[PDB]
Amino acid sequence: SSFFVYCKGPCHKVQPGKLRVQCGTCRQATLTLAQGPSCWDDVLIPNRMSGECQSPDCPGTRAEFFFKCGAHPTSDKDTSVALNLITNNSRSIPCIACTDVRNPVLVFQCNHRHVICLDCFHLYCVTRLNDRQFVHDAQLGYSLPCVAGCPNSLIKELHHFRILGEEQYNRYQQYGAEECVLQMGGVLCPRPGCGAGLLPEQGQRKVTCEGGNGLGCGFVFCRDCKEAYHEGECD
Amino acid sequence: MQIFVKTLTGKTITLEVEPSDTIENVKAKIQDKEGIPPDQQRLIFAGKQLEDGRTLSDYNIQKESTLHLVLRL
Amino acid sequence: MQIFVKTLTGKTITLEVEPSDTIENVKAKIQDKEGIPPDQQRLIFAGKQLEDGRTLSDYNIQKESTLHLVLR
Ligand SMILES: CC(=O)N1Cc2c(-c3ccc(C(=O)N4CCCc5ccccc54)cc3)cnn2C[C@@H]1Cc1ccccc1
Ligand SMILES: [Zn+2]
Ligand SMILES: [Zn+2]
Ligand SMILES: [Zn+2]
Ligand SMILES: [Zn+2]
Ligand SMILES: [Zn+2]
Ligand SMILES: [Zn+2]
Repeated sequence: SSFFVYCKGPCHKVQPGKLRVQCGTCRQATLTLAQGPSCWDDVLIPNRMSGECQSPDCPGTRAEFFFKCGAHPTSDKDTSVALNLITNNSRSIPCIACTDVRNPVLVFQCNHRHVICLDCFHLYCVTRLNDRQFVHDAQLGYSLPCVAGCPNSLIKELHHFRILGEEQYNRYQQYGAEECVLQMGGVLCPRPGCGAGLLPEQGQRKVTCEGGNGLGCGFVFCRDCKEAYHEGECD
Repeated sequence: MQIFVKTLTGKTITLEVEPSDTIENVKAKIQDKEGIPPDQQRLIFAGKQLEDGRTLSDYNIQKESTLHLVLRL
Repeated sequence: MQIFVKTLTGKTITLEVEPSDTIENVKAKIQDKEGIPPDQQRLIFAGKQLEDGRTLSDYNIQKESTLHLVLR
């Protein structure tokens, strides 16, 4: 087929990819596959497929798949993440945003399977991230739904957000860790410059940002009002 | 391969790992460098908590990608 | 172009091939470097045992990728 991966190495962009397989036990490329994979789950979920490792004293049976960038030679362990939502525009569907017919495209897992070109998908993610309009799901992570507002369309493989570029991608990881602790029931240290993620006990109103040296800033504050701990109420 | 564990405060740790390493191994590797009991460690990647039993490859963590660390009491 | 063949012992050899080379050529080129009669040569690429009649391109073998060799 035609796979797509994010090559953080030389290309620093989305590129067509190679599908490769190693033995699940000896982590070597000697496993013969019984039949080719026929769907994404075959290569994404582990031990979805079985084969025979040809290493003399290895009984490996489990297929472990991985992808490489296809745009240049790669060393066999310089992997890239498959962006499984990205595909060639075989049916030539216009972008739901710029209405231009382009290739390749990202196809959301919403019921309509809406299509967006990578440039527009880039603009979607950046503005939604500046606005702090990414969505956190406790099972899935910090993600985004189909741009058209469809339900149950949260992108599952979060490496799609590599399209943000390196700086925006790192900010995305940070915001998402911030929203994670908050979802965990924690609080963000209000001391400007510290910003630790704190996990105080539930009842505790007196939170102390003290993980140690370089870990916490020492501040003691009030969950409800976010000032240094007072014993009265938040005016 | 190398990976980084970052706190939200900015402290950066650098670890040698294999993609098959489980999150529990990672947390041990952290306590070797920092003295933080693994029990107190919460690891986040792309806003998802990492489960102690699953592997770095389970989350498709790439070489030189960054995990976030948060501490529990 | 060059391609790599990794042996079971781990030592990685380097062959000069052309994409039209058949798998026969490759096995001859391997015994030239390391002396293993093709009869004992089994080549694996992408989870497929490599067939004598086909050519490197037939299998999408690209420049500077790797074949693994297993004996009979
Ligand atoms: C190691 C491995 O698996 N392969 C297969 C494969 C594909 C591939 C792509 C799509 C398809 C496909 O038909 N589908 C169905 C529709 C979309 C889809 C999505 C994910 C996976 C498969 C599919 C099948 C296969 C592209 N290169 N190589 C390299 C390697 C060759 C091979 C080794 C051993 C045995 C059979 C084949
Ligand atoms: Zn590349
Ligand atoms: Zn094996
Ligand atoms: Zn567009
Ligand atoms: Zn949609
Ligand atoms: Zn603090
Ligand atoms: Zn207060």
